[PDB]
Amino acid sequence: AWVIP
Amino acid sequence: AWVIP
Amino acid sequence: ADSCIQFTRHASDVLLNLNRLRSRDILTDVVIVVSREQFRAHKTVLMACSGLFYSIFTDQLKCNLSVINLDPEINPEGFCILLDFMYTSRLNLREGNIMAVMATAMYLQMEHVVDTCRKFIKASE
Amino acid sequence: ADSCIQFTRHASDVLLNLNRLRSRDILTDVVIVVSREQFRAHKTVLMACSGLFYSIFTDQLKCNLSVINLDPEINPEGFCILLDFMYTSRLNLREGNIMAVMATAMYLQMEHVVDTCRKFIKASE
Ligand SMILES: CCNc1c(C)c(=O)n(C)c2ccc(Nc3ccnc(Cl)c3C#N)cc12
Ligand SMILES: CCNc1c(C)c(=O)n(C)c2ccc(Nc3ccnc(Cl)c3C#N)cc12
Ligand SMILES: [Cl-]
Ligand SMILES: [Cl-]
Repeated sequence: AWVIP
Repeated sequence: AWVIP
Repeated sequence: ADSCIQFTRHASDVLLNLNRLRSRDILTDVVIVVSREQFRAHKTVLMACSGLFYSIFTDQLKCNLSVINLDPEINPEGFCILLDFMYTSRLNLREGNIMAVMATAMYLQMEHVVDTCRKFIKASE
Repeated sequence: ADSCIQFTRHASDVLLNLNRLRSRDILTDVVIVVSREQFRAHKTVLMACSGLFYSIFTDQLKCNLSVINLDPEINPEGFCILLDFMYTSRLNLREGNIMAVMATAMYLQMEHVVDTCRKFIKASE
C-alpha cells in the first residue's frame, strides 16, 4: 503493498 | 511506456 | 512466449475504463443490495476482486442472478468504499469508517484490505 | 476523497483474474469471429482496451450481440496476439507477426500498440 498515491 | 517484463 | 514486451500502464488504464463504464452504467450486469442501498456493477470485476463474489458467480445457479442481497449486518458505506477500491485501487480508509470497512472486507474475502485495516487499528492502540 | 491509500498491485491482480476467467470460459459473453477462428471474451475487457470494441458495445443494437464478425482482411494470429495483450499487458511482437499485429491494432484502434509496431519497424529500416 500500500502507498500514498 | 513499453518495457522488457 | 518469453519474448513479449509489456505496456506498464495497461492494467491501470483497463481498470480506469472499467470504472468509467460503471459510472455510466454500461454493460453492468448485477445489482448488489446492501440493506436499503443498491449498487450496480460488473460481475467479472467483483469476482476478480473478492473471494466471496468469485465463489458466488462461479456457482451454477447464482452465476445467472441479476440481484445479489448481502447479509443485513453489512454496512452500505463500507461496501461502497470497497466497491470503489475494486474499480480504482484506492481505498478511502478513515477513523470513522475503518471498523465497517474491515468487517465488510472480511465478509467479502478481501484479505489485503483486512490486513491494512488491522495495521491501521493496531497503530492507534 | 483525497485521503485514499492505494494498493499498487491491484490493477495487475484484477487483470490476472480476468485472464483466468477467460481461460476457463467463465462469464464470457461474446465470441469474436476472425475468418475461420473464434475467440471467446468479455465485452467489458474488449471495450476497455480497444476503440473499435468501445464503439461497438456502446451501440444500442450491437451491445446485445453475442457474436461479432471482424473484417475478413484481419489476421486471426494478429487478433489472438492482441487479445492476449488486452488480458495480460504483454505483446508477443516478432519479426514474423509485426505487420499483421500492426494492421490489426490499427483496425482495433489500439494506438499504443500501433506506435510500438511503427518504432520496431523503423528501427529495422
Ligand atoms: C480464492 C481466493 N480468494 C480470494 C481471497 C481470499 C482474497 O483475499 N482476494 C482478494 C481475492 C481476490 C480475487 C479472487 N478471485 C479469483 C481468484 C482466483 N482465481 C480467479 Cl479466476 C479469481 C477470479 N475472478 C479471489 C480472492
Ligand atoms: C475513444 C478513444 N479510443 C481508443 C483509442 C483510440 C485507443 O487507442 N485505445 C487504446 C483505446 C482503449 C480503450 C478505449 N475505451 C474507452 C475509452 C474511453 N472511455 C471508455 Cl469508458 C472506454 C471503455 N471501455 C478506447 C480507446
Ligand atoms: Cl435475479
Ligand atoms: Cl448475436
